[PDB]
Amino acid sequence: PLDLALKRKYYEEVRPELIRRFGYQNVWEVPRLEKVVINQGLGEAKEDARILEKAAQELALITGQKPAVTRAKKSISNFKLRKGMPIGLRVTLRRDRMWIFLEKLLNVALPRIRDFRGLNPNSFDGRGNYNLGLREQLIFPEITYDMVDALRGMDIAVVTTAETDEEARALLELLGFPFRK
RNA sequence: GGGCAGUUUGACUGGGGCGGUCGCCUCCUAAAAGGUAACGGAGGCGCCCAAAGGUCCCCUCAGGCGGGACGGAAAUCCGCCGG
Ligand SMILES: [Mg+2]
Ligand SMILES: [Mg+2]
Ligand SMILES: [Mg+2]
Ligand SMILES: [Mg+2]
Ligand SMILES: [Mg+2]
Ligand SMILES: [Mg+2]
Ligand SMILES: [Mg+2]
Ligand SMILES: [Mg+2]
Ligand SMILES: [Mg+2]
Ligand SMILES: [Mg+2]
Ligand SMILES: [Mg+2]
Ligand SMILES: [Mg+2]
Repeated sequence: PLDLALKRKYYEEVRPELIRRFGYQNVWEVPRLEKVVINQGLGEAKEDARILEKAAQELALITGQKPAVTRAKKSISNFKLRKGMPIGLRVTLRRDRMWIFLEKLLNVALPRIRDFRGLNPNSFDGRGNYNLGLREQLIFPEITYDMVDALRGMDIAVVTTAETDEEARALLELLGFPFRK
């Protein structure tokens, strides 16, 4: 389904707002979202491979995309890990399904958070990408109450043709991100 | 069944005994071919794998810095440098 608000938001709204703000010279040099990665630090489900399926299928309806995993390379002896075996969920979303995830983020995910305050502005990686943490993934639409067996956490990532955080800062505000000033 | 009989009871070894060692692999000693000794200096082997093998295809690390709900000295993830 190639169409949505954020599909056009970036275009008939953000496209020229940037050309004014920074003034490019070519249609491509303009900062674009193009890669949303979603991650999970599930060292917890080290034991239960069952709870592995839940964070995965939940991820399915929230990310609107099939989920994937990744076991470690040199695993922490101390915290119950050793070699190739463990677990760390990961699911890169691109094209349009990326958008349809984002629309749920700044218009549903954020507005109903336990005392959400604003996306920490320091979260820019010096270059043009963003990373931010969430505790409850039940703030997502499809997730019902009597269904979650535990508060599994995770953290999202969004890659941008941005070359500096200023340029990224502007490009996320313009698409619609509730920054903590 | 030492009453009795025949015998056995290793070598190296700055004397012999005691100690240590005894075959195989790696490095040094070794003097830029090879090979070289010492009771010279140091470490391993007496296995393991049906996937840890064949071939086809695909991808490429460790680490350093920056960023990320548990966790950051080191899980998993995005980025950039990284032969
Ligand atoms: Mg030119
Ligand atoms: Mg005789
Ligand atoms: Mg003798
Ligand atoms: Mg002697
Ligand atoms: Mg002896
Ligand atoms: Mg030599
Ligand atoms: Mg020689
Ligand atoms: Mg010869
Ligand atoms: Mg000779
Ligand atoms: Mg394997
Ligand atoms: Mg293997
Ligand atoms: Mg760090």
